[PDB]
Amino acid sequence: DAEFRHDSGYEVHHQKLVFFAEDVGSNKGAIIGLMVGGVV
Amino acid sequence: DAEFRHDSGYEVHHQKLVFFAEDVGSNKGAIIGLMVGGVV
Amino acid sequence: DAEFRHDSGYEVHHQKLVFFAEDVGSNKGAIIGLMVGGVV
Amino acid sequence: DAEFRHDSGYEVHHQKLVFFAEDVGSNKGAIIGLMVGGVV
Amino acid sequence: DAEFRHDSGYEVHHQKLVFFAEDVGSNKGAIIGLMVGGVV
Amino acid sequence: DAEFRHDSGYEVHHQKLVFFAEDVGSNKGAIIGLMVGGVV
Amino acid sequence: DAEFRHDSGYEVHHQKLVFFAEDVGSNKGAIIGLMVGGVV
Amino acid sequence: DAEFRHDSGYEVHHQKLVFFAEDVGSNKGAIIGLMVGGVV
Amino acid sequence: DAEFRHDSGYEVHHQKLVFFAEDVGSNKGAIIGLMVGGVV
Amino acid sequence: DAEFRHDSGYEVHHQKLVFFAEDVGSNKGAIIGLMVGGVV
Amino acid sequence: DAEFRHDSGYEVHHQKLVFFAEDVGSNKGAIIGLMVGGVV
Amino acid sequence: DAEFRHDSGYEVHHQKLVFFAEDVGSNKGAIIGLMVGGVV
Repeated sequence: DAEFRHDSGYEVHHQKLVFFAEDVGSNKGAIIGLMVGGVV
Repeated sequence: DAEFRHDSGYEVHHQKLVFFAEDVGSNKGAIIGLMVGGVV
Repeated sequence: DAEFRHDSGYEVHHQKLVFFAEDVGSNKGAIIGLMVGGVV
Repeated sequence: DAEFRHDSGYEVHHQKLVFFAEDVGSNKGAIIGLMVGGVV
Repeated sequence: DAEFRHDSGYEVHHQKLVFFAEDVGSNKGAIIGLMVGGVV
Repeated sequence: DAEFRHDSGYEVHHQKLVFFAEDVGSNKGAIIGLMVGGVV
Repeated sequence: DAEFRHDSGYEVHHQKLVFFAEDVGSNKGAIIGLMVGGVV
Repeated sequence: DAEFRHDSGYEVHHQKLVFFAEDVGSNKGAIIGLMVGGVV
Repeated sequence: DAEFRHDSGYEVHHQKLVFFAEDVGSNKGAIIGLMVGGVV
Repeated sequence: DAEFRHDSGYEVHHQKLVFFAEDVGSNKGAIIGLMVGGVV
Repeated sequence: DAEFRHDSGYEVHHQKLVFFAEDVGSNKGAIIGLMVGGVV
Repeated sequence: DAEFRHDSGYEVHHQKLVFFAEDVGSNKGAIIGLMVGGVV
């Protein structure tokens, strides 16, 4: 879920950088050992 | 869940940088060992 | 959950930097060993 | 949960910096060993 | 939970800096060993 | 839980700085070893 | 680079857990923009 | 590079778990833009 | 770089847990923008 | 760089726990914008 | 850089806990904006 | 940089706890904006 925009007019550089990001690692869930339980 | 915008008009540099981010590590869940319990 | 905006008009530099962020580490959950308990 | 805005008109520098952030470390949960207890 | 705004008109510098933040360390929870107790 | 605003009109400097923050260290919870007790 | 051993003789439980690990996140390198420099 | 061993004799449980691991994320290298530099 | 050993003889429990770890987050390197400099 | 050992003879419990660790957060490097400087 | 040892003979409990650790937060480096300077 | 040892012979308890640690927060470096200066 994301929307990215790059818009420019008159831009002068030698060295310009732009960077976006959200996530690089896990988010949920690795293991379960159980006998009773409701979960999502 | 994110919305990013870069908009510019008259910009002059030698070296310009822009950077966004939210997350790099885990968020939830690594392990469970249980006998009784309701969870999410 | 985030909304980021960069908007500019007349900007002059040699060296300009902008940076945003929220999170880099864990948020919840590493382990449980239990016999009785309701949890979320 | 966050909303960030950068808006400018007439800005002159050699060196300008802007930085935001909320979190870099954990927030909750590392371990539990128990026999009886309700938790969240 | 946060809302950040940077808005400016006529600004002149050589060196200008702005910085916000809330948190860098833990907030809650490292360990428990118990026999009886209700917790959150 | 926070709301930050930076708004300016006619500002002239060589060197201007602004900084906000709330927290850098822990807030609660490191360990418990108990036999009987209700807690939060 | 690792060596793990689990060796046991007479062991009695209902619930026994063992866990090892080293790394879950990055170690090095995300980006570079440069004009002059020796690096590794 | 790893060596793992599980060896057991007389073991009694209802629920026993064993887990090893080293790595789940990147280790090196994402991008470079340069004009001069020795690297590895 | 690690060496882990679990060795036991006569052990009696209901609930026994063992856990090791070194690292979960980054170690080095996120970005550079430079004009002159030797680095590692 | 680490060496961990668990060795035991005659041990009796209901609930025994052991835990080691070194690191969970970053160690070095987030960003640089410079014009002249030697670094490591 | 660490060496951990747990060795025991005749040990009797209901509830025994052992815990080691060194670090959970950052160690060095968040940002730099400079024009001249040697650094490490 | 650390060396930890736990060694015991004849030990009797109901509830015994041992805990070591060095660091939980930052050590160095958050930001710099400068025009001239040698640093480490």
